[PDB]
Formats: sequence, structure tokens, C-alpha cells
Amino acid sequence: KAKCIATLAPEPLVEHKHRTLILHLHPDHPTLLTTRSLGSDANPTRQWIERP
Amino acid sequence: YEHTAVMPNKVGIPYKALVERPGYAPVHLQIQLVNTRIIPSTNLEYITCKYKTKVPSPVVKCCGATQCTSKPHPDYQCQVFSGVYPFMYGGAYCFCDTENTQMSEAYVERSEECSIDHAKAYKVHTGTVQAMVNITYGSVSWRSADVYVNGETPAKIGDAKLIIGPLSSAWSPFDNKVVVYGHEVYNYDFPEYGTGKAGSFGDLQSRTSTSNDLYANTNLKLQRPQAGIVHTPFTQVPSGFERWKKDKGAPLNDVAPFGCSIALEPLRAENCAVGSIPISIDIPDAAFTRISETPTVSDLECKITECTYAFDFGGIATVAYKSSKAGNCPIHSPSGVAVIKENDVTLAESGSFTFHFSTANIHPAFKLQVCTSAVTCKGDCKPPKDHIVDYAAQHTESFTSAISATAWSWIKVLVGGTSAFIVLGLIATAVVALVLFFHRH
Ligand SMILES: *[C@@H]1O[C@H](CO)[C@@H](O)[C@H](O)[C@H]1NC(C)=O
Repeated sequence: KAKCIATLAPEPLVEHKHRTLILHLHPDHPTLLTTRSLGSDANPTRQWIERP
Repeated sequence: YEHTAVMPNKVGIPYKALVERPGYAPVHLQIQLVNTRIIPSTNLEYITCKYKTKVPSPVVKCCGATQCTSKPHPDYQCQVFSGVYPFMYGGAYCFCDTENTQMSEAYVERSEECSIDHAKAYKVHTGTVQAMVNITYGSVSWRSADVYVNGETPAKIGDAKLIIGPLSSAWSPFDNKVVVYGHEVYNYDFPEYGTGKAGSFGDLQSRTSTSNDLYANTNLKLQRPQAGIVHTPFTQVPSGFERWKKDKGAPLNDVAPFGCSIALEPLRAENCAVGSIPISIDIPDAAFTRISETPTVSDLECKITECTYAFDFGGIATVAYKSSKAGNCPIHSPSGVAVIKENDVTLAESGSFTFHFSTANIHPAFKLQVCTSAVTCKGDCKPPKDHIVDYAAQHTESFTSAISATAWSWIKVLVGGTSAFIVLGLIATAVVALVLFFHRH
């Protein structure tokens, strides 16, 4: 077991609307985005983002 | 003096209350959960990892033949290939052209990576629930300890005996069978030991990472050597552990409801905001000061000067008061309409004090307790303008929290109007019958 240096994607631009989170994602490499709500029904999201 | 209550199963948001003992000044109590840990009972079923195929030197019998013998090796294969005429660097190995025989052997063993790169298959059963509770009361500073959330085991925190009741919901994010890989936990229904299939997660199985008894199920088939070449070719199904790594999907770490965090030492789900927790704390007599030695207040008047029903402490109010034996005084709001930021205030013989609160109500109306006295605070609150925040709400919602006075007016007009119209019809119905009765008589 060893420590490896992994990339960090550019920080997202975050825009706020009523009950809506808007992320503008500009990755350098295929970057995984996941989300989940914190309620009793955590609707998960999983997608790899390769382009803006 | 025992105080019993129910607090929400929330981390970082304290439970605040006054412990009221007639004849003694109320002792302000604050119980905050540092973390909540759902620790199921787990039993390691087996360990799976990428396999390695061991291929011993083949037996090449020149001008003759050999026979395969079964051996106690995982997924052991043995086949005898007749009619071989292999060549080495020194030329033809055998003299006979077609009477030579090669015996190939192969078997499966754990790879070197299995010592660091393996998945653990666990069977999960209902276990225990623990939490770390941060408690302060009266003039006693914050104290903390690990407690058992079962409602039976008392915890002594700063001379107070704390019994934290069982969770109102026996919910757990773990299914009956889970797979732990690295820092990740998966709700994967793995095959039982000895029943793994080739190319799937459990093709290779071992009870422990150092066990000498290994189960392997791959379609390991010995192939005939290429003409004139001494080697042991074979075909085999690609490892199902490496296949699973690609098809793992989202881990339980990323999909658990209620915002649970998954830790591995021991395997547990942390900070799941599920239901509520009954509580009972016995505070010693040393914490209670007689009323005759503490300030009391009267002629209270509460003014709400600013209010936004934001998640933060957007409410501000001022309380005018008259008192006797001026001194420090605890502050509390018994209702759920507003959460008070302050715990106590300093009173003078006369004057006023301010406090901050968080409420979801458009028109908050709540009781504020001040040294056994009470005052009602009323006012209007504006909505926040920030759509998204990075902190949780301090207050609690209700059915009627969002109903404004204007909405209530329309509801009252609607319900009153329709009811009055029906009543008018019923009164008219009753009177006409009475009039007709008098016609007869
Ligand atoms: C209890 O709360 C106080 C608040 O100031 C904090 O300093 C302390 O670290 C908390 N205890 C734990 C165990 O987090």
C-alpha cells in the first residue's frame, strides 16, 4: 500500500436558484460526479463528465 | 432530579431544555450529539481477490506415455497430450516422432496482491447503536462520553446519569450481506462459500487472507501445446474480482439515505438522521440553587425587532423586565416555533435584554421562559433571499408554519362564507316548516 497523487478537477462554478443547485463543470479528465439527497429517499446520481 | 424528554436524532444541533424543580431556580440543560453510530453485528464469510494460475514444469516423456493423477489443489487441471515432438535450444527434445507424451498441469492460487487488494464478504445482523453525547448544564462546562443508545445502560457524564433511549426507528443502511473493499462498503448479495461461479465476484474464495484452504472456480482448461514447443497453454475466465471492480457501481458510502457516513473499524453507519431519541438525565442536587437566592422577574414585555425565517438565527427580540435580587437568569423557549440562541442573560433591578432565535414561521408566536416566568413574543418575519446555504436548519417546520395572516383570512372567509350560506338554507328550511305548521293550526 502506498500514497499516490491523484488529480483535482477545477472547482465548479455554482449558481443558485429556488430549490435548485446549478453546477458548471469544466473537467480536464473524465471526472466522476455523484449526488444524493439527505432525506429518507436519497435519490443518487452517478455520472462521468468528460467535457464541459 | 430526573428529567425525561425526546430529542431529535440530529448531529450538531443541540437539544435545549430547562430542568424545573419547584423551590429551586431552573437548571438549563443542553444535550448535543457529537456522532451517532449504528454498529451492526458482522460475520466474515470469506475473502475474494484476483487469482493467480500456477503452472508447474510439464512432464515430457519421450518414447512413452504418462497418466494424470488428481491432486488437492484449487481448480486443479491435468491433461496428457500425446504425439508431441518438442524442440529446445539444443534441437529436438525427443527421439520418437509420434510416441512422445507431454503432461500439463495447472491450478489456481491467491495472487500476491491478495494481501493488500481483496474484498471481504460479510453477513450483517442487527447489532448495537452508540453515540457520543456532549452535555452541559447549569454552570457546569461541557462534558462528553460514549453511550449505548438502548434506553437501559446509564452513562455518568459530569456527575449526571444519562440514559439515551432506543431510536424510534430501527433503520439500518446495511442489507443482510455486504462487501467491504478498501474504504467502500457495498450491499452486494455474494454467493455462499463454495458456490462461486467463474467470472463472477465469488469465483475465488478463502475464509481468511492467510487460510490454507482456498476455493477456486474458473474455466481453467489446458490447451494442446503448439507444435514443437515446450510450454503449458491454457484458457481461463477473466477474474470476477477484477470484473466486479469495474461493475461495482455506487458504494453504500455514496447512496445511503439520511446522510449516513460509512466507517469500517468497526463497520458502522454514522450520523444517520433517522427518527428521534428518548432521553433521561438525572441531575444531582448540587446543581439546583434555591429561588430565594436567585433573581425573579415580573411585568415582562417581549418585542420582536427583526426576523427572517432563514435557517440561521435570523430572529431578534427584546424583553423588558422588572426583577428582584438581580443576577444571571436562564432563557428557554418551550415550543418548537423558535430556537433560542442564548442560554442565560444578566438581569439588573430593571431594564431589558435581547435574544436571538431561529424560526420557520411567517408569524412566530412563542413562549419564552425567564426564571420561572413566561412572556409571549409575537411578530412577523420576512423570507430569506439566499436560495441555497451550506448549513442545516436550526428550526423545525410544521403544517401551519407557512400560513400567513392573509391566507388565514381567506380560509376563514371561505369556510365562514360557505358555512353561513348552508346555515342560511337550513334556517330558511326550519322557518318555512314552522310557518306551514301554523297554517294548519
Ligand atoms: C462539546 O462542546 C464544546 C463547545 O465549545 C466543544 O469545545 C467540545 O469539543 C465538545 N466536545 C466534543 C467531544 O466534541
